[PDB]
This record gives sequence, structure tokens and C-alpha cells, in this order.
Amino acid sequence: MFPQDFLFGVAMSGFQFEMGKENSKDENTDWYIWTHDLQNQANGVVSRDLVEEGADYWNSYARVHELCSRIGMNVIRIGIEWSRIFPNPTHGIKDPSQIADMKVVEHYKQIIEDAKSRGLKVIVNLNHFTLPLWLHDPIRVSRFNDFSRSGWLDDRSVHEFTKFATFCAKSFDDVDAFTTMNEPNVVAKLGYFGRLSGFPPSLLNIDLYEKALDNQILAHNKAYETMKQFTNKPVGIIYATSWCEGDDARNDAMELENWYFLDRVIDRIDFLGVNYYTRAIVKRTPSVLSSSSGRIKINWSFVPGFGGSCQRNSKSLDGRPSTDNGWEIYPEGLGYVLRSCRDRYKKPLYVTENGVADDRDIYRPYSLLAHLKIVEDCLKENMDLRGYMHWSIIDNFEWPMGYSMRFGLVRVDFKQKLFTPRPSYYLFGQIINSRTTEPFLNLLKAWE
Amino acid sequence: MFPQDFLFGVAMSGFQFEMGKENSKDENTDWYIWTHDLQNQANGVVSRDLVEEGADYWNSYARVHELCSRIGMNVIRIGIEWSRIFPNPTHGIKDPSQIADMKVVEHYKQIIEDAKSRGLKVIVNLNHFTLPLWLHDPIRVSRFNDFSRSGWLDDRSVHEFTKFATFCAKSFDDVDAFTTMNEPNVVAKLGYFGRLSGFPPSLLNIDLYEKALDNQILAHNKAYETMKQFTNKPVGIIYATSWCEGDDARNDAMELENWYFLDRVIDRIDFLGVNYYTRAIVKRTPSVLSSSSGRIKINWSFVPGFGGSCQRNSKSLDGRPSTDNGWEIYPEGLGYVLRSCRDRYKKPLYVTENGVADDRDIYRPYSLLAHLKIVEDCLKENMDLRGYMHWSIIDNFEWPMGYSMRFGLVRVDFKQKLFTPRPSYYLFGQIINSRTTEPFLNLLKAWE
Repeated sequence: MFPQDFLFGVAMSGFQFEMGKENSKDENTDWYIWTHDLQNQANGVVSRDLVEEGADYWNSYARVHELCSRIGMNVIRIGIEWSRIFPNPTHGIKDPSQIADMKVVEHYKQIIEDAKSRGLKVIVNLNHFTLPLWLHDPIRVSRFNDFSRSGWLDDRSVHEFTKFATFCAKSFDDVDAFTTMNEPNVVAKLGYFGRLSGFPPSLLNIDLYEKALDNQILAHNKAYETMKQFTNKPVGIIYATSWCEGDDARNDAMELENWYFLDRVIDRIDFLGVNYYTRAIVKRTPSVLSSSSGRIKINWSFVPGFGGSCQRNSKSLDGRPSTDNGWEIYPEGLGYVLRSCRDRYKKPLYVTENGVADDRDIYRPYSLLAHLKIVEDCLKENMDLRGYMHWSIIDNFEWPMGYSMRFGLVRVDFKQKLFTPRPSYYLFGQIINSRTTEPFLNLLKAWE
Repeated sequence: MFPQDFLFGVAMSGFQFEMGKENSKDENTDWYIWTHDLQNQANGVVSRDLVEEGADYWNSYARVHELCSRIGMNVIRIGIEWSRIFPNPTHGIKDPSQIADMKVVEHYKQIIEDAKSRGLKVIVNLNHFTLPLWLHDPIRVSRFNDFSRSGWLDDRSVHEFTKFATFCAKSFDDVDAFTTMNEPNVVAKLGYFGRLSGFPPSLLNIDLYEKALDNQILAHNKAYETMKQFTNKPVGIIYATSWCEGDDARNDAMELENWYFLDRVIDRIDFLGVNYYTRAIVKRTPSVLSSSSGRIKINWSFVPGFGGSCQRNSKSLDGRPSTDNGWEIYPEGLGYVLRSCRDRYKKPLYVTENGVADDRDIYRPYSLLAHLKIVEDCLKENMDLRGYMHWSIIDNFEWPMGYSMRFGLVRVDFKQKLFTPRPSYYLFGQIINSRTTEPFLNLLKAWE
């Protein structure tokens, strides 16, 4: 049985969920201008969907929180938008509290208290990909070689993030926990070394990938140190943990994908949030690619037909189902990643994201149950694993894919602003009620 | 909303559900010896699955009834086995009540009373394909041209069924309703004019098809008359209603598939149970096939790639999904069938079966919701439609396919005798509790 202290819940971000009515429109991020760029759209780099026609969590948060509490979840992780809290640059302002948008801060405090009043512990994540436009204009970077506002490449970013973190630890006194950032390794790798992924600014330069990783490491460490001076609540980080299999090059792949960053922040976190979706198959390359510093080294490639590289709504080359976005269902990898984190680090663990793109709900019941069974296996091994948070409660804006990729336990009709739970939502409630997957395991036999 | 007295429930049969424990084993049917025949098995005519290793409804009926009532179902239809009640032939015995197996009768009364005590109305169906071995030995018929026990070909079968019906009407005085038989048109067509279907005795002779139809008509009409002398409860029939589309031969096909039989029993039923799974597409043939009597004329063929003739787990030629047994999901056909029964007859209607073969539960949520939406459309047209029963609550023995086709809202692990609800089960409960499909309809957009 899952301990009754165990947290069952969901994860959300600001940008992908908040917008949808005019009173919440936030044009002030790199991602907003990135997705409205017509040249990007014409090249298929981003979709034509409008984030400002989305799910309206900014005003409908009470409906969303009630969906969570109705099936007994007891935690939610939300993102707050730096671009809303500090709409104007803070450089040169030692104490920026007088230029924070307090209407925005009050609104987030109202969202937090509403969730808490429904029995949800609230984890507030300070940064989830998007950056204030005054800090990052990715079209100026991408198309005009203009680095005056260059995001995590920018020499102001670490300092300005620390100031933002200090303000949040002081002002958001009633959260249950903080995390500084969400998958910083994805921001860096997809932004500067993932040209086919469509993440801003879509540069292709291993040295900038290295710079963005290292500035986010610095930003996290300094943020933890300042926030711990002003809050008693736990402060962690959320990381996109890969699980690489293949020839002997697995170890080098895992070092760059996971352990390089995590080794350098582990001393400055109270818990580690693990985001896991699928595995990756690697094989050694004939040549070594090294950064100019010699500090980053790449000598593997990712093998197509497995993990994130499958055909949509198909099977991997190992015969496992692949979802609406072509990601293989590989539940054992979640246990392998968590055991690696336990072996390397003495640190409480949470699964902070796990889910599937699946509008018809033909993958999510199986994937949810199979991954929770793996989580229960880890608990039986006495691993210090304290919660599981699904991505997500509702369909939302899936970065360059727009609304086409639907991750919710609950379907959203974005035009009619309607929420409709899928059957996997009711199954999650039943698993939470039983506090074990044991009465449900026979369903898994239909997939073997 | 669905009317307050509308019935939501499930349908079962004796042979497909009861056995599983040694104390319930019934070797006294045509279907038992048909499925145990090694030559049939070697030819792929029937599977090698054992009905006597099944779901054990005979002893586990309380568990099955509780699955229904915990979701708020309020009806169940169960089959009684003639072969258990009268294990020995009744010919020449006026009043065979002295040779009925009263321990069997008492056991069925216990099953019925358990369902009633949980809030389920009970419809008892007197015949569901299987016949006593003393009435029908299909191996003697098919392999040895021996018609001494020839089932519905036997002039004798009508009289002995009348006696059985009389005994049941007198004995089972706590049921809510009776039906005489279940899809008699399928027994006749697949038994004597459906050589590839695997149904006993697998003859191929249009004149014996005609004779089996006519004798089941006689048996129903006689049974109704005798039963109504001894019970005030409604007595109906359950019919496999085809929905034929295609060229102008569709009207001839509908006449033989549906109205030939139903026209001849309509004045002797209190309600019509409509069993519907998918549509059929027909096209005129160059030649006319006539029975020797001239009463049956066939001038159409069934077009492959639609309805019951799709590839498994695929799509029809119209792009609609097909399930584990290759049956197209065509929910509009249920409304077309019901409206044509409404137009042709003045008779209360029930949907007595509807479901899908689907172990993974990837089709049933969609199919359940879509067909219930069609039912709700018919209710808005003020049609005298009084209930919907899904096939079925649990996985069971699917005639010549054995256990390989799983129709349950609830998965059965037959070896461990374990029941595990699929997510469509919880969705059904939510729809029943809402008393309308309207809050769920947006789920259908994922399937276009």
C-alpha cells in the first residue's frame, strides 16, 4: 500500500494553461513572440495555434482544482510567470519589490489559497521555460544575430533570476514547497542544440548549449541560497531525466543528459523532482564532438524507432505502443531512472511529471497504471519516494505542437471552454482510493 | 434526462458464464459436445478453450451482481439452461415437473433473488442457443447424417419447448419479465446456412435454415400462449436485428434478416428486445437462390470491409474503427434499427444487447458513449424505448472463438477467477448517475 503521506496529484505550467480570456493575455514572453512569428509558422517550426485561446486557468482555476480534489488528489504543482510578476526589467534595481505587479502577485496568492482550501498541497515552480521578453527576444537572437536580450546566454540572467527568486520566497509565504525551475536541461538542449525541436531561439551551437546549461546551474544555486534565507519551506528542482539504453555509450549519454547538471545542483536542493516520459536508445558514433572548452563531449547518436523517436500511433521496433506524439510507452524506465537517482544522490524524490499525448484515451489508462505499478515497486524497495504528479489534469498548449498533442486526464474543448474527464481520470481516482495498484494489475495483461 | 424508470444494465447467458467449477459442470448440451469435438478443433471450427474453465457465474453470481449494483445498474438479463432444468427427455410425459431437477430450479431462484436484493430487476431468458443433448446431438447430425436428435429440425422440439416454458412460468414467480429465446434467427442461419461461422450443426442447406426458423417461430408463439396462462409478467423475445445498407437489395435482405421472423411473432410478445452490434452492406447478386418451398429467396451478398466483415483492430472501408473481432463501430445503425422497429410495429422496445470485443478497452468507452447518445436521441423523439443492456458485465465464452473475444465492462482472469473493471465500467457508472450523455459528448470529438 502507498503510504498515506504519499502525494498523488498533477503538474501544470503558467504559459501552457493560464491564457484564454483577454484579461489574462501575457504578450511579454519569449515564447509568446516565438509562437506568433509568421515565418516560424510558415516553416512548420511552431504551430498556428494561439496560446491566448487556451484553457483559461487564470480565471477557471477553481474548476481545475475541484477536478483534482474530487478524485482525492492531495497535491498540485503550478508555475508562476516571471514575465507577469516583473513585467519590466529589474537590472540596476537592488530591491525590485516596488516594480513588481502586485495585482498579479495577489492573483497567484488567490490561486494558491483556493487549491489549499480543497486539500491540495501546493508546489510553486518559479520558472517553466518562458522568460520575460525584456530578458529574451528569441527572434532578435535567431533572425538578426542580436544578443542584447539573449535569455540564459545573457550576462544579466543569473542575477535577475536570483532577485526574482528572493522576491518569491518572501512574498509567497503560504505555499507548501518551491522549485526553482522545470527541466532546465531541456531549455538549454532544445534551445541551442535541438534545431528540429522548435524551441527558442533554435540556435545550433554546442558552445551556447554549454553556456545555457551553466548559467541555469548558477541561477539555481544562487536562488536556493537566497530563498532559504527567507522561507522555511522546502526548495527543490524539477529535472527531465532521460533513461538511455544501448551500447557502452549509454554512460556518456547519461552523463550529459542527466548527471552533469544534477551533480552541480544536488548540494542545493531539498528534494529532486523527476520528469519521465520515455526511454532513449543510443549507439556510439565514429567521431567525438567536443565543445570549444573541451568540457562537453558527444560520441553517441539516438537510434530511431524507440523512445521519443517512434512513428505516431504505432509501435516501437520492440513492439511497444507509441502515442499521439510518437513516444514509446516504457514504464520500466521510470523505475530505472529513480533507482539511479537513489544510488547517486541521498535526496528525497518525487515524480513531478509523467503522462502521454492521447486524445482518445487509448494509451493513458494503460500508461498510468503501468507507471504507478513501477512507483509502487520502488516504494516496496523502501526508496524515499514521496509523490507522483501526472502531466496533466487538463489538455493544454504543448509548446511548438500547440493544442494538437493532448496530455490531460480531462479533455478541454478550447473554443467552448469545456472540461470533460476521460475514463483514465476515473481510473486514477480508483487507484488513489485503493492506495495500491494491486486490484488493477490484471488489466495490464491485455497489453502483453 | 433519461426517464427515471429507464433500465440500465447488462445481459448474460447460461452457457457462456455459468461453468468454471466442477459442481456446475453441464455436459448435457449440443454446444458442450460441439466445442469438445477434437475434429472440429483440428479444423479450426471451434477453439480449444474449455467452457468448464470459465467465469463461474454459477457460484460467483453475488460478485457479478455487485459489480452491476455498485454502478447503479437496475436491470440484469440472465439465461436459464433447459439442459440443467430438464436433464432427461420430457417426450411422452404430460407434466414433466416430476422429472425436473429441483436442486437446479432452487439454485436459479437463489441467483434471481440475489440480483433482486441488490436492486436489479431480473429478465429471465428461457433459451440462449444451447439445447439439451437429448434434443440435439450436432455431431451425430453433422458427421453421421443421424437426425434422431436434430434440435430445431426435430418435430418434437416445439412441443418439448412449450412444456419447458410452461414449467418456467409456473416456477419462477419472482422474476420481473421473461423472454422465450435469444436471437433465434442466428441459431437458424448460422446453424444451417453459415458454414464458416462455426455454429452447430454447421449444415449448409437453405431448406433446413427455413425449417429451423419456422420451428422456432412455432415454439415461441406456443410458449407465449402457455406462459401467459400462468404469469402476469411481460413475456417478450430477443432478436438479432440487422441494419442493412447498400443498393436496393437492402430491403430484401432486411426482410429475411429481420421481418420474416418478427412479423410472425409480433402479435405474441409484450416487448421486443433489440440486439445490435454493427451494420451490414449488401449488393444485388446476378442470380436468385430459392428454397424448395419458395418462402426464402436470396438475391444479395454481403460486402466485405464493412460491418461484421472488417479486419481485426483496423478500420472499415468507411474509415470507422473495427474491434478485436473485426466488427465496425456504427452507432447510427442502432437508431436506424430502433426507428424501423418503431415504424413497423406498435411495441415497447429494449436494447437487450450492445457491446464490443475489446480486451484493452480502447473501443468500449467510445462505443458505449456513442450508442447511449443514439438511445438518448431516440428518447427525445418520444420512442417507447425502455432500457439499454450492455453485452456484457464480464468477459465470457464467445461461442466458437472461446475466451479470445472479451466483451466485458469487467476483465476476467479465468485461471485466477479474478474480476477487474475496465475504465469503461466507471464511465458507464458516471453516465447512469448523470442520467444523460450530454456532459460526456465532447469525448466523441477525439474520434471525429
